[PDB]
Amino acid sequence: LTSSERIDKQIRYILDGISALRKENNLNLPKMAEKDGCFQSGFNEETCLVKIITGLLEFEVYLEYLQNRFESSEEQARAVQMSTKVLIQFLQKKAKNDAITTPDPTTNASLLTKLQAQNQWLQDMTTHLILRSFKEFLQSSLRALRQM
Amino acid sequence: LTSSERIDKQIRYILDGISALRKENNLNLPKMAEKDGCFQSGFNEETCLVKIITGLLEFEVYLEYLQNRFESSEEQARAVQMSTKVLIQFLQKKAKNDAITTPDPTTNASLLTKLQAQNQWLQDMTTHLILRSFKEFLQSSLRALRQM
Amino acid sequence: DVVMTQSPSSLSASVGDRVTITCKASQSVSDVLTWYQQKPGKAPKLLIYYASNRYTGVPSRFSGSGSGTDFTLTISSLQPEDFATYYCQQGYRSPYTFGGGTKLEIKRTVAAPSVFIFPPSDEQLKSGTASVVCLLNNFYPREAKVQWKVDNALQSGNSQESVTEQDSKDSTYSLSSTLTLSKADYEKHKVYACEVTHQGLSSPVTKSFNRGE
Amino acid sequence: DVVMTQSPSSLSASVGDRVTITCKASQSVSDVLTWYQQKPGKAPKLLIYYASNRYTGVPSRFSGSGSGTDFTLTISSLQPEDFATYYCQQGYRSPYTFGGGTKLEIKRTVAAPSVFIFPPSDEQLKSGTASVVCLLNNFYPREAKVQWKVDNALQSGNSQESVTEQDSKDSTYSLSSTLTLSKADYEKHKVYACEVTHQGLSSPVTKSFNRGE
Amino acid sequence: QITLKESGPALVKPTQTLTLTCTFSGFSLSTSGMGVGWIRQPPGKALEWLAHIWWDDDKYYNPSLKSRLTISKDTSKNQVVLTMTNMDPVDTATYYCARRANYGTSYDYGMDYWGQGTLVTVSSASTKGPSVFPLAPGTAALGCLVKDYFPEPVTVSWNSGALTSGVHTFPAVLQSSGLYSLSSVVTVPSSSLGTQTYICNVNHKPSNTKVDKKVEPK
Amino acid sequence: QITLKESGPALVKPTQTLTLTCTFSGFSLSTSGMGVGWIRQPPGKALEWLAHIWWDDDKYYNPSLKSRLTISKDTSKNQVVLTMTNMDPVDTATYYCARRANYGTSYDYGMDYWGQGTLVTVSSASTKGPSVFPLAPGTAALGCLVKDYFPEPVTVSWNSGALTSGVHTFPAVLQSSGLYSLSSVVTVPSSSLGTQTYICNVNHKPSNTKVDKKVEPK
Ligand SMILES: [Mg+2]
Ligand SMILES: [Mg+2]
Repeated sequence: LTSSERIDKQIRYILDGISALRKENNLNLPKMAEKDGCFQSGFNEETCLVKIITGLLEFEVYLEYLQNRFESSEEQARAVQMSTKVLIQFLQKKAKNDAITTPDPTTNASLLTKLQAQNQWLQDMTTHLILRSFKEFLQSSLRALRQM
Repeated sequence: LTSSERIDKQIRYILDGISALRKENNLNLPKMAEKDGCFQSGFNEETCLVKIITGLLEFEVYLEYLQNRFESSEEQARAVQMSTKVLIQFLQKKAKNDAITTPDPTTNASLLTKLQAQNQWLQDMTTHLILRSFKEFLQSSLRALRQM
Repeated sequence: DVVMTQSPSSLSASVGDRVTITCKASQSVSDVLTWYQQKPGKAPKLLIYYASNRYTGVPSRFSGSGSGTDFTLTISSLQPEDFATYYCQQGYRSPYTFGGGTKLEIKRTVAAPSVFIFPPSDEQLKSGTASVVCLLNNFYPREAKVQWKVDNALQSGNSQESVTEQDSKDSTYSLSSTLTLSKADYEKHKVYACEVTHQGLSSPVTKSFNRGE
Repeated sequence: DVVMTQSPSSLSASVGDRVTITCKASQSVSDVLTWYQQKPGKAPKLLIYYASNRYTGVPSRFSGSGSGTDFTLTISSLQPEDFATYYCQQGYRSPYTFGGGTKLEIKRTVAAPSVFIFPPSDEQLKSGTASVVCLLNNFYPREAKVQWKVDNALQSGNSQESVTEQDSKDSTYSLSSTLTLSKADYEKHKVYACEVTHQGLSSPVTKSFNRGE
Repeated sequence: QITLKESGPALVKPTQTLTLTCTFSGFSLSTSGMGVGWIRQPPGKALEWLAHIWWDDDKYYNPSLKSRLTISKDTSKNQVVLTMTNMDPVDTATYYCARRANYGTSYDYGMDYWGQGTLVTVSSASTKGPSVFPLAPGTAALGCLVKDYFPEPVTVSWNSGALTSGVHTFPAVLQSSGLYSLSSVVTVPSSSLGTQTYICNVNHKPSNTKVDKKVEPK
Repeated sequence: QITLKESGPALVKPTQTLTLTCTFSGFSLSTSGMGVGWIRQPPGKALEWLAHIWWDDDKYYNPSLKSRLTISKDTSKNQVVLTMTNMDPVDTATYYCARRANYGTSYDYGMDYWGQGTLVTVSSASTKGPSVFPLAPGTAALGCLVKDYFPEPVTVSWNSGALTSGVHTFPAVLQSSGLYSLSSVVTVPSSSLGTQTYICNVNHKPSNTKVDKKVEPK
């Protein structure tokens, strides 16, 4: 590839990843203006490139913010995963009387491969559905648990 | 605390985390039915607890799926962060002619503290706005970059 | 299944004073307790949720505390705006039982009532009966008595009292003693007087209008 | 700024055959190239995007390839449904220039035309002029000629031909040779014949109707 | 905007069906953790929780009244209905419906949104509209008298709500005759008696009665 | 459903303004990476890209025609307008508008959605409606003749679209008189001539002319 081709495919890679993430506050984020020279109404091959490199560097701050937000969600999901595991030990300890079903570890492995095999719209939808069904299940359980 | 109180506060902790994450496919997710004994129409202190422990264990599979999805988004955001850094080196190397502005590292540290200090609705909104402004900025830049 | 009990059932304090209202539970409801403020007739207003967490918009002078079975609502510097009945509800298990409620009254300097009398109307007289109304506006304390005199004859069984709830603008009360007679009784006599006995008076002040005024 | 050139400008192949259409660029457009399929009159239909990636719904027999300045569209097993003109467009930089287009024709066994003639209508005769139409339905190849005879006199400058685009149902064509005369010319003669010269015939077949039929 | 409003009769005969309807707006009863409850308050008494229905139709009741209580919902019209049959005079009260939201979370505020409340009187006495009379005298008060009506309540506005300053409206007193009576007065300056117009707007919804009377002295 | 439809005159006088309007539905032109372009095709010729407008109003043109080209958009009515002034007979063509979406991503399909296209004839000759005549004869064909009209095009339906089998509609041929002429025939069995009704529906939108003629033999 050449210079303009590596630029094109590198930007195409970044743009695809942004769409994968997307599924009052008066903040100043870099935008493209007419005087910046990136328009046909005054196209400057150098003035535009100065604005591009400047805007991306001024955008690089908010990219670190996004990684902190998505890491917080990763730490959030891992916390719900472990807090449920403790909730199992709490309930079985209070029971102490066991007709208990435990899922098959290899059946779960076959399901996780199938859940992640479908495309991104189905997986974003699956993530959307799992959250609602589990919260509704806990609210129904907690209500009956408080009646004791 | 007592037995029923530790159950209540542990579930309250899990339910809060699920709402923090929430901002065709025919999947079988555990639900609460009338015969399960968790309703007033037939309330069984033991039959309900058997369904609770069973449903949560059968839910524990889909909790591992959620952690894989949010980790994928964390790896996705970190990839956009590093791919932009390479895009800077690509553009400056093609320029080679420098009236370049580089942001202040401590000014960015003051902003990141303020961006994360606001509540979750503002931060989910800020995450929403940063993604749109950066993709629109790249599409405007790439268009002018292809005209060269 | 659950019984909530409040103490005291009534309370009276001054402006700028501190108020303490307690609520006990027959069995532990954890911290899942909710306090409400109720003005007369109007629907309750949310104050504290989860025992010690404050609902949006509630002034900082309201503060709840406690867990398990002992709970307490505290008003730091009492304003006359806080005149209401305060209730206690557990949200842990059904039934979501309320407490008995605590009626909060505001104290103030003794105020003498502004007394005026209205005669029976022309339209009411041109009908079945007649009614004479004695108005007592803006007084404290609420304790007051009204006697009616017809040609200097004290009456009985012919009048009823109606009192407003405490006017939170100035912590005062108002009375409406309505004397109901027949049209023949209003014509058989001439003088009609209202005798007001209140703490803010040095003597039982009497007001009166005549039949031909 | 950018010039796209396609070769060949026309192509004819059989059913089940393979078709190769190439497109060159005056300057590199990376892999940002897009092929379109256009039926006669209708708007183009998207086939390939990004040189080698197939648009949704396109059959697997369509496959593009190339990058930079050399690009190629390939139809594996040709069906008669693929009769169209195929265009080449670069989306890299403005102007988003198209190619010249490649007209794809389908081959088939030589078919003799089904010839029928229509006389001038009653309403057209009861007006300015008259028109005789010679219909030639479902023949191949498209190459054909039609001569008109009026009382055994060959005509010239009085007729025009209209041909349908290739009927993708069976790869055939149809002709409409319309002979236009005046009302006085149609009355001055009696016999009107159409002479069809086509490859599917052993002899130039002639059809005819008379004035009184 | 979240709105819950109760609808029902202001008067029910003894041993006759009472049907209350709570219509809400601003939230969906199909939302996880959402619920609507019923709470009543006899005149001047403490609150008593009656019933509750959750998003999953798991209905709950006060154990003392479950025999005559049937609650049901219609999430397509945003309606919760509580039905009391064989009504007794002991169960005369202001009936509220309240919203319970986010049940298990740290945002379980409780009954955070309530309706105005519907006053339900239980008696075989018929509905009667009121009779209104004016009351006329640096201040001499005025007002007007709303007498002989059934059942409670009424609404007394002054100058169509333009006059709210210095208004003392007295609660109704149940006469021994069985009908209610109240008065509404305004503390006015004696200067504006000949300038402003003082008219009271009496509205008794249980009978669709609306009366206006002008106050003038003599 | 994504729909783009062109609207404009079918006939423009020389040195007179041509105003084309593309109205779309199913997407917003304010979306990042979205754009609408204009492409024309002279009769039987190759395609020529004309203009393009992006979401951020960064308009682009073909360099050869920019002098007479002005494109503009209205995102509140979903309209893109391309204006050509001082029209010449060389610029007679079918004018398409197309959608360009997801510009920089791997989903930049190109002009993935097009409109039907508007045939624009440039001539001082006036608009004329057509004249329709029937054509009548184990098969003997039938049809009807649409002659002397201007400008192109027309629409010929058979039995209101109920008859599409065996239909061969011929393209118009420009007579030396300056008016167009075409014919539309149906390959019918000689068995159904006395059973089914064969009527052609001729529609010439440039003149709002609609003609129906029944086909019968003799
Ligand atoms: Mg980490
Ligand atoms: Mg990791």
